[PDB]
Amino acid sequence: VQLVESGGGLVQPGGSLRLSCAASGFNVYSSSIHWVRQAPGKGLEWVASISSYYGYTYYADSVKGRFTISADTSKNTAYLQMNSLRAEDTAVYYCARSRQFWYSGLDYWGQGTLVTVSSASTKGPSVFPLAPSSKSTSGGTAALGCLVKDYFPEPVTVSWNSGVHTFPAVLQSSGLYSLSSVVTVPSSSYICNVNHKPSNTKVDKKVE
Amino acid sequence: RTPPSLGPSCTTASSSLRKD
Amino acid sequence: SDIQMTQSPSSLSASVGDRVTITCRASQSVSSAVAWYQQKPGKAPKLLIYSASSLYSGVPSRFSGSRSGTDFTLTISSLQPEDFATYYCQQYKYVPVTFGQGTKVEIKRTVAAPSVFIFPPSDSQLKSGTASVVCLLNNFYPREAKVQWKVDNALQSGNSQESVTEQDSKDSTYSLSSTLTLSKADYEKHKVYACEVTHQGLSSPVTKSFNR
Amino acid sequence: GTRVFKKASPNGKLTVYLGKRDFVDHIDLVEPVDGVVLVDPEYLKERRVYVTLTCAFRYGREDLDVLGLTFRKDLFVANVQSFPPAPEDKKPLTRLQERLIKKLGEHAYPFTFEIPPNLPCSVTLQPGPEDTGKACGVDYEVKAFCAENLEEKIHKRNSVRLVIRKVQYAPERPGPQPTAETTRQFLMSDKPLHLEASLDKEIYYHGEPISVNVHVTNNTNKTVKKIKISVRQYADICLFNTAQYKCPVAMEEADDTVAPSSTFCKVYTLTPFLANNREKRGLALDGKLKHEDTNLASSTLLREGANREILGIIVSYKVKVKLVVSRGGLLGDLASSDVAVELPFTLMHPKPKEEPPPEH
Repeated sequence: VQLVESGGGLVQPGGSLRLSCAASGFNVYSSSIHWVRQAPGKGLEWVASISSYYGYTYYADSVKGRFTISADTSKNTAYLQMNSLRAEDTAVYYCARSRQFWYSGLDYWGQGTLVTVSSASTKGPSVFPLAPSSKSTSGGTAALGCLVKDYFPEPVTVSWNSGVHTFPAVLQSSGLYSLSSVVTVPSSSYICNVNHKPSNTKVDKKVE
Repeated sequence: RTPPSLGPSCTTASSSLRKD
Repeated sequence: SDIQMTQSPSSLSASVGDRVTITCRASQSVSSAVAWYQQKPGKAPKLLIYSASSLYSGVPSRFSGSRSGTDFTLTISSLQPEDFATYYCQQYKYVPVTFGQGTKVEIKRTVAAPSVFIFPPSDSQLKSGTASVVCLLNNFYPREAKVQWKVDNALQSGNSQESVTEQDSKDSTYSLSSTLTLSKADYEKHKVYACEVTHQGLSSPVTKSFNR
Repeated sequence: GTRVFKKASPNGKLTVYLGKRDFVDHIDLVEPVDGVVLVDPEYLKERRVYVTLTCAFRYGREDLDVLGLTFRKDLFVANVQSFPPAPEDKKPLTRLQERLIKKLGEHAYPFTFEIPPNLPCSVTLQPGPEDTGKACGVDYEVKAFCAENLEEKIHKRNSVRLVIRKVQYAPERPGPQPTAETTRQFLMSDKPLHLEASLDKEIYYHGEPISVNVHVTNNTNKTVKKIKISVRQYADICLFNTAQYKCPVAMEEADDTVAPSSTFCKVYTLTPFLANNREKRGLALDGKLKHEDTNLASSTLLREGANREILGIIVSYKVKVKLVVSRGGLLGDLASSDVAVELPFTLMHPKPKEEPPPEH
């Protein structure tokens, strides 16, 4: 009644990541297990297919010689070995159930895991306000906010401790994730915190 | 003692039919 | 060569209640064996329709699709909230299974006005040595718009960088932003800095600004 | 459901269209095989076109040194004398048969095939990588001929033949739960050895864990050295004379010891599948169409009558729980003391919602 993906992260463009999809709630011999590399809005792209009952593996052509699909069926799990990972394979990888008898579209996908591959280490953001003025207040309401710029891994959870529109990040000239976030409160009267998971830093700025 | 077989002979197809 | 699974509409807005139609054509004869999936962003696909006729168990009965031959249609009759998601056309008769470009649907609201403001670059940014000056269009409809930038009545050269939210949950309204990233070396070699908006709701462009 | 199957002869004179390729056999009635054949009498060279569904045993010889020289022995074959209407045989077409003429006109003639109940189901025997031609076992074929009389020959391009399956699916009502038990008494004492066996359910689907609950109550002065446990495909083939094999497909010789005057409960789980039983040439797979990868042949469902010594390939399954009992004492290794119980279950595919069967 379940499906997960553990692992996945930031890796140099030469090496290896390998992913553990620790399924639960059914038989590994009546399903076929697939990997889908949709990535960040580029599209939807299939990676892998293992059929344990028959013991066959099918591979999307772009990951032939450096991607490995396995499954150790005792633990009901399944694996993706990624050696020689480029920056295009950078993705959010996906695990996908099937009916072995017979294949009738991909039953159950999983929470997913952010793979990330670019030539730049982890960084934490520096958090600087967007402090309102006469130029950010309209009809009673005013706009406080918090730019969050120049951090590498998969993005962050904002913590202001409605009208709180937070933006999917952008990759800057240096390839560091930068993203903005505002609020609209009334012109009388508030502080923002951003908590990067891969940084062990929780910067709580205050908008003035 | 009966006819044998030396084949694999065509590709089978499917057309469309009247919805009813 | 691989199959493509191109859907006829790329994105579209239309009205909560009516009938929606996505054609998808395969680069060759995948008899039947087409599949459709919706995905609200931040989650992963629920499955909707297998074999191109049969709809998944657990699906809105307002769903089904068909094949005109090589052309494969998907259709919803009287939609609802939380159906505001992109819809994915999949072929699985051959290896590799192909997917669909995507098809974005949005709840179609009436043209809200994009509430445009502007923000100087923060104090701590100027101590860094580079400036990110944030514009913020907010709570509007529809998607398309254009923020043109200026440094003393001359337009930007790509230093600007857009970033939007999706359909607001209970609002069906958008929100936009555009960071103009410029060196503090160049932040101060000028005075004028302008955010030039042009929307449906704004016939003549409104342009806010700041000199700090 | 708006599509039909069609393959035509080499020279395109004779085209055949069929509803389905899978014609399912509930023990009582087999779904009629209904279809049409179109003729292009611009090329109606011959003066008669028949049709025949054939039930046949496809075997390659043990001694046949020819790669792919397979022969077929006919178990059941019938004819509809369809092109053109022979006197008197006036019949009502089907829902299917209708929409096909409406689509194609009376250029196309019908046939209907009411399969009989006491027939094999399409079953195919696993090949070795040695064998190369058409898969061996029970296959079916609608063929489409053109020949002036029935006692006339058929030209290798003046013809099309399609392969159908007659198949079965798991019954809705779950059988009663399988338990068999037994008890052996040896010379050395009257205190007995007892073995009880239970499956969790009577019907299992391809790829599903079978869970066997063991209960060895040993009251002997003999020890249970190990406990083989096995899932075995019984085959009952009938071509010229009745054959039989019981090859194992799933196994676990876990080495649990029940020492004397000890109880024991263990629940060994175990899954059949075709990955590890590919070496076992001649094992029965389900019905192959051209050469795809089938499943472990599903259980054959006989009538409550169990009419005859039935043709073809009657499959069943049975879990075995053998205890390996230490010998020795008065007769030494001379007399075998093992103890086993066999449990039979059903392994087929469930009923499909509506939809029937690279990357599948």
